[PDB]
Amino acid sequence: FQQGILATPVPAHAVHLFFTLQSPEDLPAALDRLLPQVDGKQLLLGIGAPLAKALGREIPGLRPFPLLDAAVENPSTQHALWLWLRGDDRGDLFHRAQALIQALAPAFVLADEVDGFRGYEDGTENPQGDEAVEAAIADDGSSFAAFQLWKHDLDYFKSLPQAEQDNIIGRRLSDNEELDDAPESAHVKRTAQESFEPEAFMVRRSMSWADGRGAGLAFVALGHSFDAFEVQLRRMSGLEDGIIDGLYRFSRPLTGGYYWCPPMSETGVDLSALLR
Amino acid sequence: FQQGILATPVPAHAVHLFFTLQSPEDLPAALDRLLPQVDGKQLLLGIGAPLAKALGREIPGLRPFPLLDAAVENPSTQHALWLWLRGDDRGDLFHRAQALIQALAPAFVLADEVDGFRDGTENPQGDEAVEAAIADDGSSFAAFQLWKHDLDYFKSLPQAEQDNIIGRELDDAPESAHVKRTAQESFEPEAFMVRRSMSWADGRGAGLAFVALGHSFDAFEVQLRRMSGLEDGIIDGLYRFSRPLTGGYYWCPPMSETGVDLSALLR
Ligand code: HEM
Ligand code: HEM
Ligand SMILES: [Cl-]
Ligand SMILES: [Cl-]
Ligand SMILES: [Cl-]
Ligand SMILES: [Cl-]
Repeated sequence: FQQGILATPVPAHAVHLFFTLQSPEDLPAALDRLLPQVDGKQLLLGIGAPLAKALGREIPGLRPFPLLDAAVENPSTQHALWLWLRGDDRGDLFHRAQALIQALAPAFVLADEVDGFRGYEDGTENPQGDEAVEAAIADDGSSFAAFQLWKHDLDYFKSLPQAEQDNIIGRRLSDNEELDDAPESAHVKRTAQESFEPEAFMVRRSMSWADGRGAGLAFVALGHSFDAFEVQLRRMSGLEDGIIDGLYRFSRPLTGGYYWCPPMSETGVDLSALLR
Repeated sequence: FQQGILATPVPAHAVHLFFTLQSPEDLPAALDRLLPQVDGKQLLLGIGAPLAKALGREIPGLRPFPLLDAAVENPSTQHALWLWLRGDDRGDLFHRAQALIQALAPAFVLADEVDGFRDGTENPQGDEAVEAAIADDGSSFAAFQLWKHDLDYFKSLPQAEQDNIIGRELDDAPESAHVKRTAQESFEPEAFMVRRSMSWADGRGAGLAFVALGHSFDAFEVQLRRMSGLEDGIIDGLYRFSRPLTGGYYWCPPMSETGVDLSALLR
């Protein structure tokens, strides 16, 4: 598998690029320039349902980000291709991004970009070691990543008394202690990975972001399938018991996408499932 | 029905506001501040599926913007409430917009805003426009898409390729031509709709704010599915230089003698 999915420590910066396929005839030259550069460590690759649909190929486990008909909003903004750049120098990532964007034209056009950088403790409780591989990597070495750009209203959240803030997350801000008497709407009670009848463990690799769209969390959930993320999101959205996650009171996702992260061979990224 | 849906000529400016429901507990007071101001002419109202879901009510004909699993991208960014301001003075519309945004606060947060400014020979007119866009109860069902075009790429193609993408009329144009994909008479239940689109330009780019109003969503949806290649594998040429950034379905409620009629939703 692409080692960057689980490899730690996470670099301080990331650039997420999302592309729309606008000229399918030019796709081979774009892939010829892109794929030798995908090492699964500083450059990771994800494939969206539209690209598989455009090639008449059905990738097992790959589907668009779903449509949840709920009382909260989880938009589906599925794109064809996802590039995940990782590094410690922000300026170097931007120049690498620009070269990759131009390398993918005219086949692809840039549809979205998120610049991630590394007040609760998001991303703990992630599976570790062999359990992280089991949770995030399918048998063939593929992974299935859900991406949501969440926008926060910290003015409203920090205006609440600390007791209500902790009731929304489900843990104390002072020492990150779990609250057993927290309401069922508390976030960690909605996403309790052990609380789903088929356990819903996933590996989260989120980053902070801030641009003209606001500020918040670039949420990334990697699993051996999309099922873990989707059952969790459906419960958060009130589709299981009518109880909505408290997160939606001060935060909302602006984007939503499903991407198949192909396996690595010993010599590079393996797209044989998609290409002949 | 809300008369602004069909009244023509279209004023030079429109402000589309879209809201997300973040505090349902504050919804009754927010609606009490909004509804007396909705006249269906200079301020029109649309209701999204999330708002009905939050109230536990099923509005007949109302559903979220669909998820099209196609080789082109039509995102679903469904919001709870849509305000459609119409007028000739841009500054007056923005001043009204701010007042409405603040009136809906606590309950709603602003999720999206589109500043619209102004062939249509096949758009329904007169009684045919009423028939196409207005349901029996006076409701309408509006599909909204914020399309972003790359006219630099479109005008770089030879003029013949430009004309084959739109279809103009060109009888020998390929089936992928836009006017051949959207021929309202070419759908087995004819797919006539009333279009009320406007141009836009902001930090997201520039293009067309597409608005399709029908007595149900069926006309828009079968057309979009054909445009996306889901009907016969042939994709509309529009997608070669343009793509929608947003997507939403909204139920435009009827008007009573005294104002907008939300009894189906609030009872
Ligand atoms: C604005 C977006 C989000 C923020 C700020 C956020 C923040 C947090 C925080 C503070 C915790 C508690 C500490 C931890 O275990 O990480 C947590 C836990 C968790 N979150 Fe989120 N989260 C967000 C969205 C999501 C979403 C959309 C999912 C969907 C699957 C998710 C899944 C989880 C899981 C699985 C846990 C661990 C639960 C367990 O203990 O088993 N998070 N998150
Ligand atoms: C970037 C977005 C769009 C642009 C720039 C655009 C432009 C055009 C143009 C140039 C025409 C030919 C002249 C005319 O009859 O109006 C046309 C026709 C038409 N388009 Fe679009 N269009 C867009 C999106 C859509 C969408 C999304 C739909 C339906 C879901 C649609 C439905 C129609 C219909 C019904 C006609 C009537 C003429 C015919 O089909 O023969 N348009 N449009
Ligand atoms: Cl290819
Ligand atoms: Cl091996
Ligand atoms: Cl574009
Ligand atoms: Cl064709």
